[PDB]
Amino acid sequence: TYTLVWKVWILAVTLYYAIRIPLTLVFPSLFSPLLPLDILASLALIADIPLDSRLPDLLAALPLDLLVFALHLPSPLSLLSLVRLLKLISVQRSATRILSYRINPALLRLLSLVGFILLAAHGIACGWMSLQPPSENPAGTRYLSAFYWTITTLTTIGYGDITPSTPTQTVYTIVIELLGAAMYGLVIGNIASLVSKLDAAKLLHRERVERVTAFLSYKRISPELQRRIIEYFDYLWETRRGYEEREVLKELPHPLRLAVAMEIHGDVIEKVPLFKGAGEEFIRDIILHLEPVIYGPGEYIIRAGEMGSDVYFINRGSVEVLSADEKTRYAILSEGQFFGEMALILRAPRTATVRARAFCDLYRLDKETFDRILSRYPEIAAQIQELAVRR
Amino acid sequence: TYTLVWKVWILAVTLYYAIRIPLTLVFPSLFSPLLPLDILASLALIADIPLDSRLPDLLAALPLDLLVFALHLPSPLSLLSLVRLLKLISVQRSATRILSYRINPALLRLLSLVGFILLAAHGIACGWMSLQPPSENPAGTRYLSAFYWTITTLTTIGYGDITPSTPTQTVYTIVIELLGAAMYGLVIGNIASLVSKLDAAKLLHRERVERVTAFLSYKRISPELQRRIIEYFDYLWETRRGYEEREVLKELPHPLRLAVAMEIHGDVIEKVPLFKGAGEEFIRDIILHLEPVIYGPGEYIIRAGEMGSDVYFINRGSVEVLSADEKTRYAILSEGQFFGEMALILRAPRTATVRARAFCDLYRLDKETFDRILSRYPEIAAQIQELAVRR
Amino acid sequence: TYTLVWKVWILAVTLYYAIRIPLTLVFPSLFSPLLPLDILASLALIADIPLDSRLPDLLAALPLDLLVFALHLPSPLSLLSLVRLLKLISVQRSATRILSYRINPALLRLLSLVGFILLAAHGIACGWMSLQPPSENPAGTRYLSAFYWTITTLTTIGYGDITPSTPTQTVYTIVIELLGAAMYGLVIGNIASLVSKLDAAKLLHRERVERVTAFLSYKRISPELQRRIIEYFDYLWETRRGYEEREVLKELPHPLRLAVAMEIHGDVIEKVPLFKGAGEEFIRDIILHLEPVIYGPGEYIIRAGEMGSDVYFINRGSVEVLSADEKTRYAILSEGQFFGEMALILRAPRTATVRARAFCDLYRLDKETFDRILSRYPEIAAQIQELAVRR
Amino acid sequence: TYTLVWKVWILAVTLYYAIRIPLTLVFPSLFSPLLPLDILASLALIADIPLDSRLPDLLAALPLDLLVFALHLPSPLSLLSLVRLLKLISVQRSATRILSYRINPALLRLLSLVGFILLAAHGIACGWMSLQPPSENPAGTRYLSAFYWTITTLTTIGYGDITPSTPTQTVYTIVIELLGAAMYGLVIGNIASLVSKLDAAKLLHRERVERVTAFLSYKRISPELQRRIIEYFDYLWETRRGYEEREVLKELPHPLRLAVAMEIHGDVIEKVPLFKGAGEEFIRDIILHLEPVIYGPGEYIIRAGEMGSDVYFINRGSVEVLSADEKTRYAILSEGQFFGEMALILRAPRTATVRARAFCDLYRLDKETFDRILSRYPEIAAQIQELAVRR
Ligand SMILES: Nc1ncnc2c1ncn2[C@@H]1O[C@@H]2COP(=O)(O)O[C@H]2[C@H]1O
Ligand SMILES: Nc1ncnc2c1ncn2[C@@H]1O[C@@H]2COP(=O)(O)O[C@H]2[C@H]1O
Ligand SMILES: Nc1ncnc2c1ncn2[C@@H]1O[C@@H]2COP(=O)(O)O[C@H]2[C@H]1O
Ligand SMILES: Nc1ncnc2c1ncn2[C@@H]1O[C@@H]2COP(=O)(O)O[C@H]2[C@H]1O
Repeated sequence: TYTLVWKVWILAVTLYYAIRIPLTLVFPSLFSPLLPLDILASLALIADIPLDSRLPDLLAALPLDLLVFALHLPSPLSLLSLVRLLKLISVQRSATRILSYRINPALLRLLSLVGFILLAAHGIACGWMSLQPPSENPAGTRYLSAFYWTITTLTTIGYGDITPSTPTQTVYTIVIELLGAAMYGLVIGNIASLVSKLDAAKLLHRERVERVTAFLSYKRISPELQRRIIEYFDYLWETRRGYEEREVLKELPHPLRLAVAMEIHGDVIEKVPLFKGAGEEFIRDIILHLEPVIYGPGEYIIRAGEMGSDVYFINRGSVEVLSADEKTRYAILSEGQFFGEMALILRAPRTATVRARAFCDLYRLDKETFDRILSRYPEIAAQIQELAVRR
Repeated sequence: TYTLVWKVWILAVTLYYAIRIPLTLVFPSLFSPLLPLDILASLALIADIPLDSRLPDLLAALPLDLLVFALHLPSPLSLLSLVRLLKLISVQRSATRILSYRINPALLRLLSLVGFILLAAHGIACGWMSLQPPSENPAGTRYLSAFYWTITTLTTIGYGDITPSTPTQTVYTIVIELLGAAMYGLVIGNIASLVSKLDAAKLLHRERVERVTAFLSYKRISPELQRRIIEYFDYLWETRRGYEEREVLKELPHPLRLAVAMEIHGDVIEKVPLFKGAGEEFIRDIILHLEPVIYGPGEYIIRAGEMGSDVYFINRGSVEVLSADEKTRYAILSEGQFFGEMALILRAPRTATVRARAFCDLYRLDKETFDRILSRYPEIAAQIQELAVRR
Repeated sequence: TYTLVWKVWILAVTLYYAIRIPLTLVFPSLFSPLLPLDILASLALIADIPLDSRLPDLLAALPLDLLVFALHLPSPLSLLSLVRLLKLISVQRSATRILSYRINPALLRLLSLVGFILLAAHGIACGWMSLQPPSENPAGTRYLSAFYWTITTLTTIGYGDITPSTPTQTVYTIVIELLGAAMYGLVIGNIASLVSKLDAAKLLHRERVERVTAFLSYKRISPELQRRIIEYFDYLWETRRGYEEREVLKELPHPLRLAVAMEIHGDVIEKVPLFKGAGEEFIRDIILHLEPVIYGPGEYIIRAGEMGSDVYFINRGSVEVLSADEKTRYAILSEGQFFGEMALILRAPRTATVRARAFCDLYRLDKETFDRILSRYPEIAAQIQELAVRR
Repeated sequence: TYTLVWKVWILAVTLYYAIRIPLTLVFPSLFSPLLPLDILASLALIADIPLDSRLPDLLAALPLDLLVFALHLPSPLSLLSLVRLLKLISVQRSATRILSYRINPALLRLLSLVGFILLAAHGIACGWMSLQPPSENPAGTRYLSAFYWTITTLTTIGYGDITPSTPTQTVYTIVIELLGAAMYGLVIGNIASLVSKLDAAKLLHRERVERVTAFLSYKRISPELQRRIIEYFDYLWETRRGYEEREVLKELPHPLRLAVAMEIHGDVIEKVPLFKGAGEEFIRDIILHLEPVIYGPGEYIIRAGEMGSDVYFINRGSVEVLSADEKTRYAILSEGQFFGEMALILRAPRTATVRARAFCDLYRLDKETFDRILSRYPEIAAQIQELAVRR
């Protein structure tokens, strides 16, 4: 909406204060020419406290740096201007909460970690500048040298060209080596873990298929069977992106699970002429008991002569029904067609054999659900009965 | 109690000896002015051995450093004063055991790791001081330089300004680089892992909701359904802090599980006028079979015309009961009210539809428990029967 | 087939361009003598775009470096020749997809990571060469010094002998320390994890046996029982390489599970004279319900006087059947033999005791499957009946 | 046995060759005075090839270094003496296989990793010595400087005092920084993981109790209930060391599971006068269905008036049986006693209430097992019947 433009501009003015307060604390020559662009961001902070633990909010909303820089206080009390950086925690939380609705959150956390370490490095460089003795050197060169030393120490590379001389600089260097190096290492570890977490679904698919292929290679499986299995896993990845629905649907509660199920399987519902145009109630019952199954090319979906429980609804593919000895081709079933009603409209062993002419996605309704649905709503069975006899 | 003041003072006097023994081993000018504040801590160690593997206890309780420093022994036997630092392991174990009753233990382990690495750095700096040639330099500056070198080596930064000169210093430096650097890296890794472990419950909530949202975004779920789901996960986090009770209650044994269950669900027990004032026995039976369920705003808790098993007790929220065609508003049920008895006092399909006027927390008693409770204790059913007919 | 020779030659010409473009960008003295061996690889790129997100493909297929090097453009536009390295991502994906059919993929990923970091180091060294002031030095020595500096910075070792002097070199060094060091650390972590993942099956066996042995050592198990258990785990590892079939077979769908099961247990099927030569249908039913079990030497497979459910088919080993008091040796059963039919052809308690004369692998058919198979196909029972009475 | 003295002496002579071959390759002044102690270890290698992939065995068994050092070959062919270090892999595998029978294996792997990195550091130092220009310096000082440089580079500390000068030394330094630093980091990571794995049982106990305590603290559990739960977890840790038997027993097969179960629960079997002296068969049936349960002090094991299924056998503790209103103390049951037979010898609701006077360990036989055992073997019931009536 327009809250996001406000939260982005709060982010912009707090990055402004993070970049500006240490620079002015180092060089007091500023705060004179940057004042016109200042003041307005302080009003922004003081006006963002109504426009929303809020303890950092009320502490950072205080116009404290204005008076500190105006009165030219010495360092013990000049270091108090940095109370305007406590807005960083609140703005980080707000950005994480708001911007996660559209973009991958792991990426957003990675960006937040990068920004935090960069800001900390800039602040440490500014702190290192002050402890240096006063020398007639350009400000740009001085800041470049300080930032170079800060990145060298924080990355645990330590070339050794810039080293502390005074005991004050030595204590500061010790503190930096103890804290900033460890924090940087921890943030790098979190960034590495977050990089790994970017594609957890693809990693789960890869680890499953890798375990299966390792077993198959150990068991001296024939190459004909190595294919038909690796290709099946590849098709699984392609079409379904390794998200097994059963596992992820379980987390949601039943009211929302229903909505998710109808939105997902609405494609199958609309196509099957038996499902579509039927009452909403039947479809609600059906939508949770439809089980996707994947059959490879030239694979036997149903054989002639098993007890026969399940009924299969074709979603995307084509199958063929053959005789008990695979000599009469009967009829070719296709997308939107369904087979398996005779076994249960009557009570006989499987009538014929069903083979897949190609890669096919089939929805399988279980025996228990079929018996319940044929009992509770007969209108549905009526369509089946004309279909069963004709068949 | 007062054991904690004793265990804290043992910690204080053992940190005193960890900080003091190397300093006196380096500078023998001490142990003359720090003796009055000494001696009493040695009595403390010798009096703590009755006041409690205890092998470090009995070895560190020995007044060994007194005689070593009094006789001015040379280094081969002067290094034996450090047997008073074996109390560190025992005091660390005791602190971990005792202070975990009130504070997060992960934080306590983090503090212990920080203290151990700091103490090791101080000791290594003191050891590095002795190997240096005798120079007319201030003790403070010498210790600062040694500590600076120790932190530089241990952090694998290696500026290079302070380097070994004698072969003895070279061997010491090699040993430090081999051991202290690796130990520091391992302790930093443990500290990082412990920082991550500080909020495992919030990480579990985040990983669950992230997986669900990734699935939903992949499946092209409509924004109307993206909300109602993200908000539900947010309410779940808010109210219940992502602790699913079923998972955590399982670990406890049944005797203690009962006490936990009554203390948790006592709020529901006291409110429901049917539950409260009833015999303790009924409530004990009920307290384990009450299943919390969360229904979103404007959601259908019960529909008119399913077989109807469960009975729902309202804990915090409001629901409405409507006609089969949602045209008569009947009665508005509220906090402390319960619905669903007619389906099972009689044996009919669901009488009416129940919708949620707002976000509601409902306790659901299963069909099996309801039948058992209505059989074993009839007094409870009596209240239901007047309620069922009136309804 | 011959696609692999093409994909390998695409890999060869893209490693050629990764190694060549920065070298020519540094030294413009090239591209004159390497032109004859060039041009043909550019035709290879332009001819590989029909011979197959493909956005890197179409961008890298453009003959952009030819015109850049021919017109002698200055650096702002000379840096555009590096658009021929976007083929690296596509060739990496293609190599990972194609070469995984024959070699362990973890090893292939390790090789890819090593190649990527080596190529990045070469590129960074070439970039560092350009920023140096023009000096009358040999090209080989200059490149060696630059590569030495690049490996020093990227490995976070930082000797300090080669350091930036100009502010341009300082900014480049800062960027390298920030990016390349972190990327190198992350790639090293991935390589370590991949090294660990090379033998996940052997790690799972080791962790299972380690947990069991820890429990046994805690419970003060006698050494006679420590052996018979560690040896059994060792035999398990030897023969079956710690791949429990039940766990890995579950992942595959039923059509492919059948093929895997027959190819695996075909050894048992062919040997048993009862199984072999029987109809394909019986064998299909049987092949999924045959449960491998491992019995140690001198171990009681069946005792005389339990109800008796299961029937065991000997696969590799020898067992002995003794009297109820272990005094008559009856008959010695061997490889390919089976026992346990009397208990269920009749309905009696176990007739005799079966002990293992040596380490034996037995296939156990469950009670439920045996009753079903004896009902559905009688021909099989006929062979059993002559066998049962004679026994 | 005596194989271990042989495998230890193979380890000793292969560490001898790992330490000696590079030293002689650097200084050719050796191999003259160390020859008497040599030769015998070469016979040891040539005699260990009968006394046992074995490819490293047959390659390292070849007396190759003798001829290389005797003929004074130049470096290209002098580097071939290092084929006697391929025995390291085979000896490492043999040590890991053999010494794991008595000591924690994680510790053994830690020692192996430490030895491997130390040996690699020594070898790299020896290699760095040769590339140096010939200088009139003591061998001890030269080796100390080389080892100092090797540890500095491998630990990524890089002081900078010892740096390559010739391009040959620069290439060697680059290779060392690329390989040895990464290998050292990976070995340090493995050592850290192994240190963590040393006490996995205590970590599992700690993580379980920590999760439970976090839940309890969140739910505002009263301090009376915080105790009785933390103390129960502490007693669990004390007595059973957090090894839940059910989880670890599952891994073992049934033949070995029986032996483990009888050796563990033999204490309970011998004590109960009903169990002990009974036939081995009954005890075999019982030994798997005895379920340990832990009841806290002053806790209600059985209440008067539930249906009553289970029978409890006291193992270590004391319980009291009271009236329905806790006014008559009846009899005090103790260690070795059992209660709960009346509920099932007759068919009545629980006769009286059983409370624990102290912390008690109870074995609980389930209802199904009790009915089966009372049917199959009546002799056992006979003892129960006199006991039931008297009670
Ligand atoms: N003549 C036919 N034409 C089209 N479909 C058929 C015919 N005979 C059988 N089928 C279908 O093929 C299925 C295979 O056997 P079922 O008993 O499962 O149910 C069968 C019917 O759905
Ligand atoms: N007239 C009514 N007034 C209040 N509550 C009712 C009334 N009729 C039905 N209910 C409740 O609404 C519930 C919905 O149908 P059930 O059969 O589950 O049980 C029902 C009763 O608990
Ligand atoms: N005389 C015999 N010769 C060979 N095998 C036998 C004989 N008697 C019993 N068996 C086998 O030993 C098995 C052990 O008892 P079961 O009842 O399980 O089934 C038995 C038969 O398979
Ligand atoms: N008079 C008694 N003396 C000793 N034990 C008893 C007596 N009465 C009951 N018990 C035991 O106390 C148990 C509690 O009730 P149960 O029906 O479980 O089985 C009971 C008997 O084992």
